[PDB]
Amino acid sequence: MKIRDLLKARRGPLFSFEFFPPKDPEGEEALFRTLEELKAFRPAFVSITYGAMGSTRERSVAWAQRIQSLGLNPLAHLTVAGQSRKEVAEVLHRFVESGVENLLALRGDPPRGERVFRPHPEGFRYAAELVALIRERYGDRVSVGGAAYPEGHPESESLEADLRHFKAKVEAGLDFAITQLFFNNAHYFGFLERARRAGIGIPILPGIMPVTSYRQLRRFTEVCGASIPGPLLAKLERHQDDPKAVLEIGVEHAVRQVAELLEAGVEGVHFYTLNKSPATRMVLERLGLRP
Amino acid sequence: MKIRDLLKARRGPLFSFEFFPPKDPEGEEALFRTLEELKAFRPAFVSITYGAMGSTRERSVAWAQRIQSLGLNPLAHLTVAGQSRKEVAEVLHRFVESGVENLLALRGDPPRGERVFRPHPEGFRYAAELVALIRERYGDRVSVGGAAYPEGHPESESLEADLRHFKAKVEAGLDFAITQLFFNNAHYFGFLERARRAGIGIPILPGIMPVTSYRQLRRFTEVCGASIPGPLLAKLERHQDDPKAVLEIGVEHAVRQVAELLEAGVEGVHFYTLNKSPATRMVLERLGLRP
Ligand SMILES: Cc1cc2nc3c(=O)[nH]c(=O)nc-3n(C[C@H](O)[C@H](O)[C@H](O)COP(=O)(O)OP(=O)(O)OC[C@H]3O[C@@H](n4cnc5c(N)ncnc54)[C@H](O)[C@@H]3O)c2cc1C
Ligand SMILES: Cc1cc2nc3c(=O)[nH]c(=O)nc-3n(C[C@H](O)[C@H](O)[C@H](O)COP(=O)(O)OP(=O)(O)OC[C@H]3O[C@@H](n4cnc5c(N)ncnc54)[C@H](O)[C@@H]3O)c2cc1C
Ligand SMILES: Nc1nc2c(c(=O)[nH]1)N(C=O)[C@@H](CNc1ccc(C(=O)N[C@@H](CCC(=O)O)C(=O)O)cc1)CN2
Ligand SMILES: Nc1nc2c(c(=O)[nH]1)N(C=O)[C@@H](CNc1ccc(C(=O)N[C@@H](CCC(=O)O)C(=O)O)cc1)CN2
Ligand SMILES: [Cl-]
Ligand SMILES: [Cl-]
Ligand SMILES: [Cl-]
Repeated sequence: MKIRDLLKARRGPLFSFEFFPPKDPEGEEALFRTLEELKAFRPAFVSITYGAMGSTRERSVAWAQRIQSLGLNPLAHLTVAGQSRKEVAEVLHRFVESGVENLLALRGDPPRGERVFRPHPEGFRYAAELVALIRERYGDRVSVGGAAYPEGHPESESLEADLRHFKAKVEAGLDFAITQLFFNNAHYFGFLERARRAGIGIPILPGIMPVTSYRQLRRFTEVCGASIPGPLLAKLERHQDDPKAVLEIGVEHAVRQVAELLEAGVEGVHFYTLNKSPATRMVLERLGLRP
Repeated sequence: MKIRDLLKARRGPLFSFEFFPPKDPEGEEALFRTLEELKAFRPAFVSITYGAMGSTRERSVAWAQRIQSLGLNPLAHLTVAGQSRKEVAEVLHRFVESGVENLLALRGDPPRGERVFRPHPEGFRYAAELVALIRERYGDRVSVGGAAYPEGHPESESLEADLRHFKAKVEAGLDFAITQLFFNNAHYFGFLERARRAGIGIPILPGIMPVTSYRQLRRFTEVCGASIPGPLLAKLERHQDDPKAVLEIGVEHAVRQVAELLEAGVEGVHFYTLNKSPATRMVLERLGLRP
């Protein structure tokens, strides 16, 4: 089913799960066994992150197919970095021809943690251009989401400019958005309020990634642009050499985050799930949301 | 200044304060000494609650004039209960001719000790009818707000019906709304999300009243329609006969609420302040907003 339809129809919050390209063949098989086990949670949709510069272009199409053949609903991530417009359109075509009904249109990061993005010579610069391409070619026959940033893209000059750019991307033809991970719910609620004042009505699903390793904080702050609230940071610093303690801290924090989001009427939660980590399923189990 | 203009031009949250009709002449002078002291805080606007059934209709106009003469910006509350349309229109005209630029258009509750609202036979039935009068008769000469109910008016059939009627009130000509008091921030955030999905973009300011006595809970739940979160209700139940402890519980609860609302970038906070209670001042001190 199209995500826009799942959202309109829901009997309760939609839970979705995003995984990562596996590192080796054993890991790939283990990921697909995990997806099979994940039916226990009745996921609204599942995805695997797309390699930013197109490194996974063939594998990603085959993964979308394999997800569908397990009876799960794939959200196909697609980026524009490192790829020509023709190359992007070819991958898009292969997803849709495969029966994919749901696309997440993304830019991609610049490589190796560089601050400044440079498009491929015959490529796109902005996710909005890929949203518009999808609509030009497929109209409403697919559902299209994009990324939202409650705390702003790191490269944006202000939250106000970042919101204007989000509105422009919505206007290119998004049906929904999924946020960047965050640890401070107030920043998600603040972004929703800015969106409301700007006349944005589409569903905006919070993205949650429980902290599972202390080493993650550098990526979360430097790449993702997420802030770590005082109390959480202090607990992680105090236990930074104890991986078991860190996991429990991250799960407990995410449980409290998700409980408040649900009480605040979110349409769903999108869980960023490291392939070998049980943390996101632990969060749903602790909230009593395992069917 | 018109509240619509203050909101558009704001550089940080607007803080507003609502007091109550004084009970005797010394209480009246004491209230105006409190308002004089409040000037240093630079509130965006201040108000005194309009008495049930028109009981303060002349005093309220004089009080709005006295607020102006202190250099403060009055918000004039005006209800329709227990008064003819012509009477309401007369008080409205007195406010406008006093130089009041800001009106809060309200229905009013049924009279003390009655549970059913019945309009005056030649009066208005809904706040939206007053909003419409103001727009027809004064247009942009005034800025008009209305009440919003994150947890629904008690007498509404459902939250969906409540929101539809809120939307109709907005459409009649609101520039902003101020919420009913609440104790669970998630219900405020949830209301904003429902409003966003219904295409309501006007500023909606949270109303906060710290719990100062156990006896208040009856009014808060039965008349105001607010829910009391379990942990708060537990603490209060245990300390009913310790007023000092109840004040501390209420103040701390309100501090934590407001800290999160401010982190969520609300356009302002509206404090319901009993004239002789230090609770609001204590909240502002604990937040670092007042010395
Ligand atoms: C839910 C989710 C899933 C993701 N999945 C993947 C994935 O599978 N693969 C991957 O590589 N990455 C993925 N990402 C990461 C994403 O690619 C990066 O965060 C990237 O740096 C920005 O992508 P974007 O689509 O948000 O960019 P865009 O929306 O294109 O924005 C890029 C920058 O340009 C600015 N901008 C936009 N419009 C204008 C304008 N009109 N004028 C000026 N500036 C403008 C924006 O504010 C922003 O600073 C994901 C992110 C999220 C939140
Ligand atoms: C910020 C704030 C300040 C206040 N100040 C005062 C004050 O100074 N003095 C005072 O007496 N009271 C005051 N009140 C209280 C208010 O008068 C009561 O809560 C009252 O019961 C409802 O007033 P309202 O304006 O919200 O009613 P309305 O908006 O008129 O709604 C009344 C009921 O009718 C329903 N409804 C609305 N339109 C329609 C329609 N077209 N058809 C059918 N049903 C409809 C609503 O859903 C609701 O159930 C204040 C409340 C707030 C939140
Ligand atoms: N800017 C941006 N935001 C994004 C993404 C991204 O790539 N870039 N993601 C998707 O595109 C998601 C986040 N992706 C993540 C990928 C890895 C780790 C992580 O914990 N990595 C470990 C190292 C793991 C390893 O080497 O095996 C770490 O940083 O310690 C965290 C988040 C959502 N938002
Ligand atoms: N429905 C409704 N909502 C409303 C109002 C109202 O009158 N009715 N208010 C504005 O119109 C504000 C709340 N007004 C309040 C008025 C008094 C007390 C209170 O504490 N009263 C004491 C009695 C004190 C006494 O007898 O002097 C109590 O209930 O214990 C609380 C809130 C905001 N919302
Ligand atoms: Cl964006
Ligand atoms: Cl006139
Ligand atoms: Cl209403």
